[PDB]
Amino acid sequence: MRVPFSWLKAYVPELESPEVLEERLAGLGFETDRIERVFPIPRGVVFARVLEAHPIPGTRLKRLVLDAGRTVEVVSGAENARKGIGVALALPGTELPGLGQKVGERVIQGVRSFGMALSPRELGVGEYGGGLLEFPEDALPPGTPLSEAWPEEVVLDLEVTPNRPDALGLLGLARDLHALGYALVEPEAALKAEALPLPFALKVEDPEGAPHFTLGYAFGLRVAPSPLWMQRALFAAGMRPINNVVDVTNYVMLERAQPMHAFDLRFVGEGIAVRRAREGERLKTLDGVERTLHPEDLVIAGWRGEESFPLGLAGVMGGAESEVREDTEAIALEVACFDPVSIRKTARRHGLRTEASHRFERGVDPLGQVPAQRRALSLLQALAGARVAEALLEAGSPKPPEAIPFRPEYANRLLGTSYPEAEQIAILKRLGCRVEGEGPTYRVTPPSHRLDLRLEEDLVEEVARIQGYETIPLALPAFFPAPDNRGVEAPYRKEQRLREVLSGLGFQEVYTYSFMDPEDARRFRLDPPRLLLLNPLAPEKAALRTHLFPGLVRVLKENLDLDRPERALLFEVGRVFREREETHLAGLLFGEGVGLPWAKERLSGYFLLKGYLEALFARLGLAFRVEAQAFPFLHPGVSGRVLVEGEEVGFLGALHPEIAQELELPPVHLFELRLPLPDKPLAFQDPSRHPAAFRDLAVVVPAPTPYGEVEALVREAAGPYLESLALFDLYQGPPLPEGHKSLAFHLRFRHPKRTLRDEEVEEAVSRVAEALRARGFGLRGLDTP
Amino acid sequence: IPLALPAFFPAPDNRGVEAPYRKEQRLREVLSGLGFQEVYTYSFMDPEDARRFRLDPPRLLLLNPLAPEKAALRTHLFPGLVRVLKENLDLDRPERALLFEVGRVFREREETHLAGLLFGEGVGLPWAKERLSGYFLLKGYLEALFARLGLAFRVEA
Amino acid sequence: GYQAVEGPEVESEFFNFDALNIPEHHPARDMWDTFWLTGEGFRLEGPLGEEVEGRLLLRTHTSPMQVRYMVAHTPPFRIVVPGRVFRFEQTDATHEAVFHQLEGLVVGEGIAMAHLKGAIYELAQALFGPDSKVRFQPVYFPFVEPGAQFAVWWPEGGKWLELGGAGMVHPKVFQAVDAYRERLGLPPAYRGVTGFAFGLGVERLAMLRYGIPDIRYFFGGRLKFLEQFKGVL
Amino acid sequence: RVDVSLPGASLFSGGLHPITLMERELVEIFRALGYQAVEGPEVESEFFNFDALNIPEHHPARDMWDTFWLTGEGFRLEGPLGEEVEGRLLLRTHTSPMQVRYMVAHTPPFRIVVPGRVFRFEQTDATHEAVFHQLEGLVVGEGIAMAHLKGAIYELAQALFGPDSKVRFQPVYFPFVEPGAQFAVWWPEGGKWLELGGAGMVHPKVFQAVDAYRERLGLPPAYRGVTGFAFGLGVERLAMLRYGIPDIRYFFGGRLKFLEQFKGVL
Ligand SMILES: N[C@@H](Cc1cccc(O)c1)C(=O)O
Ligand SMILES: N[C@@H](Cc1cccc(O)c1)C(=O)O
Ligand SMILES: N[C@@H](Cc1cccc(O)c1)C(=O)O
Repeated sequence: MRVPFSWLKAYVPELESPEVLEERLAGLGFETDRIERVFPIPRGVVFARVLEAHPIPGTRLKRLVLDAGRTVEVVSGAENARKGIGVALALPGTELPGLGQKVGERVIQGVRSFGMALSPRELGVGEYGGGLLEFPEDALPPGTPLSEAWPEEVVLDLEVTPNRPDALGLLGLARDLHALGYALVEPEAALKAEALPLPFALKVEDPEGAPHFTLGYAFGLRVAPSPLWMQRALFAAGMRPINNVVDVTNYVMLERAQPMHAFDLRFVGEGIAVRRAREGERLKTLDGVERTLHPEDLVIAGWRGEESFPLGLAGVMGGAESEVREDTEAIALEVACFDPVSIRKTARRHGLRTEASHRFERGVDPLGQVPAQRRALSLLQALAGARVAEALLEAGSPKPPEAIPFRPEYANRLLGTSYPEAEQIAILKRLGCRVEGEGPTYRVTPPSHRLDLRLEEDLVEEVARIQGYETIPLALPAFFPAPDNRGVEAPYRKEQRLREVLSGLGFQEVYTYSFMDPEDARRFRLDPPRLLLLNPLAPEKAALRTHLFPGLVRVLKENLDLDRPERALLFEVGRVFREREETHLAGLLFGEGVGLPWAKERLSGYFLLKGYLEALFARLGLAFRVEAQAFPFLHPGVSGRVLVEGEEVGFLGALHPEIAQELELPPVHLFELRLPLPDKPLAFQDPSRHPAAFRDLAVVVPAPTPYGEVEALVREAAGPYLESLALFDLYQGPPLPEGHKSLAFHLRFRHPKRTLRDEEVEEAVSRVAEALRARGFGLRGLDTP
Repeated sequence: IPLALPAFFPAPDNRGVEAPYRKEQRLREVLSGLGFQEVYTYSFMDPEDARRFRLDPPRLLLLNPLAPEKAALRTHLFPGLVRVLKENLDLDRPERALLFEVGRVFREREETHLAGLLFGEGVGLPWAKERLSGYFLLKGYLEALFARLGLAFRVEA
Repeated sequence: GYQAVEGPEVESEFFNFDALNIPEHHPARDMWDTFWLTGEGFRLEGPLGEEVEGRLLLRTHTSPMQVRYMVAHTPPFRIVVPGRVFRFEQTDATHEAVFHQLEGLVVGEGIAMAHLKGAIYELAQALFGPDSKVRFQPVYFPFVEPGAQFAVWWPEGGKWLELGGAGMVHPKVFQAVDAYRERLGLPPAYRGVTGFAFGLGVERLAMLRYGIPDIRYFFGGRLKFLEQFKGVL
Repeated sequence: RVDVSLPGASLFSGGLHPITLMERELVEIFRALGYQAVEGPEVESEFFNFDALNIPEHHPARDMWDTFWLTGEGFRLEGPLGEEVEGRLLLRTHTSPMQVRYMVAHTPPFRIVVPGRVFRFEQTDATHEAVFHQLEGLVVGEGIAMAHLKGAIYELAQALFGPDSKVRFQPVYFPFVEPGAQFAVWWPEGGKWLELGGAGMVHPKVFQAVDAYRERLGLPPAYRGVTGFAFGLGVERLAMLRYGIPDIRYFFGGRLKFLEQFKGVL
């Protein structure tokens, strides 16, 4: 919200400076995003009187005859270029910022232009470059330098927040400061109003979309250009001046967060009617855009006879036709409080955002309409000659704000401060509030303009910001947390330890986007996403991931293309969506492998990652087996599921060839599972002292039977005094009964209280070689020291 | 006597006071993760070991040791490790092991020491022969531990 | 003394917006550019683990968790909740659609703003040295009053870092909690307590602390990038 | 067939010592209440280990700790500010000494916990050790009180044995504290009080010792108008009744069939 320093200094005369202001606002709650010095006007730029505009035969240019102290001529091709107005004459020589060239006395179409009059863009005061500036013909004495009436200005680009719509008025800001201790100068409505009827009427057909509506009658209007001060203040704040009346409505808008439109009576007819727009009704908004209203678009309409027509879109933009101009002589002035959600939806609806909509979407002073009238009318009387109707057309009667209970002791007890009572009360009063009672608990009723003030709290933050957030001491709480909060972090910790143990062991952590590409459920072969986006960033990011593993495979590819990693062992941990939101852990292998940099023999593939995982678990102290089971995305020959503590929790295996072939990737192993992994308690096993009994044999199994089944078997029956079972050699071929295999198994038995006899082991082994053969498995050897 | 808890802004110089103790743990952990088994050896040394393991004798001794074997204060962490390896091989027959201990060693100054010994068949496939072990195994393990700690690391003879 | 609890990334508009005094068609709603989800066959459980209804979305902040926790537990307590949050925005050098946050909420009898100011201070020291200082400026947030944004001074860089926002919990957020409370058979717990909460963006810090120039990097999953942090601690 | 139930590349699975575990557990517990952790040197100078801690010579108190005396030429033992210090060397009988080193090196208020190896000349059996770790905590600052000691030991009970665990305080003698006492925690599961450690409010003379050794170094007095409490407890005990380890001797036996059983733990 461009905040022109010189302007705001009119309500707050005692301001120290731009900088001190930025400092003061920031404390009040408003952070400035920038400060700018704006009106550098050279000396060559004098104020001139257009004595007579003459057209140039054959051209669309006019030869102006100016009174700039002395009589000079200037060629111009501007639609507003006319006699009777004052211009910004940049004499020959002047260097202008708006044309990066030196202004000279050049010859244009048979007439030599002694300089040139300028547009808001050529002078630099504004972006508009479609016509000269128009000032009162007597603004300054002919010739006097414009600078002498248009000093540079400093403008703070302020930040007003939803909670402070009153702050959308320079005088709203100006009141916040007044509470800081500054002096406030509110302008007065010098009105000479006369008793007489209003040549029109008001009919509010929609009291919901316009809870309070007023109109004021001003006639005798002498539409001309606004005085240099106003054009300046307007220009500085971001708006372009148009003429008396029009400007006076913008100014007051900005001055007090109260949008107001001046409707030329010529088009009002018998009256103004505030009502929803009839389906298809058309309207030519001020922006010269032809629109087609909608039934919900509250409108300002005039009616003649039995005809009802749209005069402008209520609290967003007026009609291009009712718009005040040169020949206007009377108007009907809109000054009302519209309904937030309506204006909101309407604006959105037509893709309009304006000073007016903006303030109505945020809110307006429920009882500000009448006073806003006086301000505006008084101005019109002074700047336009306006005669004014001592009365107004007011529809609606909002209720004053309600009293909020306020205990200073709470102000403090909440802030941790200790400002004395009297100091608190006065702060509120400075801000406008009315304070009743004598304590402890008081009755505070905010001013109508403070929509943010409802609770006691909002009221404590009122003391807070005016005393200074900085005047709030530091402290630290001490208390025994409540029981149920005890242990509350086991889960978050439990995860970290896992990420760490993983980060240690040798896995690189990754961070993939939660988003999925619906087309991937197909590529990577997966049941489609159960959740999607009504507004994705892109089609590729239109769904929510169901598996963590595809993001991994994709990075692998994305890496192989930027840098050529010869290997990689990643892992990611994130939330995956499907039926329920669940935390997932996964990481893919890949690359040459693990071995000697100068040697060939290497370790990699399935078993590398399969070993890595067995480690990670032995480390976590969790049981872990991996039984084969096909998976769409995995390889058929290389694929199985994960079993932590005897319960399935995910899969482990090599990617599927085709998926690789379709992705242009080499064999990429990987796995995925679901956390929180099984939690197993410690059953301390006081180790036996006595020596163990070593044992050996190789079970003869048919090529198909998975190592797992064999093992589980051997173990299952390997007596209760077994210590270790371990496969050291896996052979198959001659002379074995072809199509089979023998598994070298290292065993050890150990009794805790005493040593074991050969009879206890020789008999305890026959138990496992019997159930082994009773299953269909043989025996290569047995008992080998 | 009621229960309570204090609340106060610690004094500045106390700030950061734990970097060191933490720094060690992360290291013990990163090590415990990577694949090393932690050990706890007695601070005491056997004067006769400076001879056996070939080391300049102990700079500190005890006017009242528990035993002659525990009469000095260790100068190196590594002998306790080698000894456990032996002590293990005799009770249970570990076919391999990758230990590591971290403790205070005495000599000239008291200093914190990190060390661990390799040993065993190695790292490979339980049913296959091709294996990895010896010097380079432990030499690799260490390069990891460092790449992980983000520290340069070379080993000149 | 703050314990750490996580929340679910897919939230129900009730927690993410209504429990946090952020109504609909409200200007506040505009501070967060929401991501709306649509899916049949999705169970989203609440505090006590029951089934809950609401218009699904990806959380725009972590605050919601501040409500889930309070119905599931009773004061006093201190918690910090880290997590992934989403916003419909255009991803550039210093902006992201997916980025983590950290919320902290301390509630209990007698709590005060002084204590909020104290904890943010302790975070400054712990993070930027004894020569680092904190600054508090009043700002608007529907879930807190008084509320504000806070900046830390980073002596080395010699410039204030707008870190996050915070304030004292809004009376209505407790009402929402106690309300949703009775509706579950649980008795009111936050009638006579006070609390403050703050929330701050990770990626920002992590950036001016590991000297990472482009925020986009975090998710780019590039190795020549993630490796550069292997050491860090 | 391309089996998958088959064993993988036997990579080494790390682990951690029962004590590192039980020590960390304890550290984190106290870190959460604001205590920072600092270590001390195992070889101490009788000044810190005994005289700074108001334990004079040929004093009955000296008997509570059965000291290990060292003898060696060519040994530099640095103190607080890192300077050279003289005294009759010994292996610390507790961790308290560090409570003095810290206070001269820093200024109140502060909270610290110091874990560490301590030695005692005793006979090593099932529930006794010559080498065993301890944990000291010391919180000093204006206004500190015994209530706060009682509070912190409570918070340790909860954090360690559940909401149904309670603490007990009995008056006992310690030269470095007055009032002083031993404290026991109730272990609901085991259903019996565990004499955990000792503690009390720091002795006026321990501050005097600190401030004295302070000026002697050019540093100004810091503990003239503060108060503080400190406690110290034995690890191995806990770790034992918490991991169900029957014989204390195990911790140092360096046996693998033993240390491995804790690889999981957290
Ligand atoms: N768009 C109008 C301002 C306005 C304000 C309120 C209601 C309206 O219909 C119009 C203008 O151009 O001044
Ligand atoms: N939820 C806010 C940050 C915030 C502010 C105040 C208190 C909080 O708990 C959190 C945001 O994301 O912008
Ligand atoms: N140093 C005592 C334990 C103790 C008692 C009181 C306070 C402390 O800081 C320590 C011992 O080892 O017996």
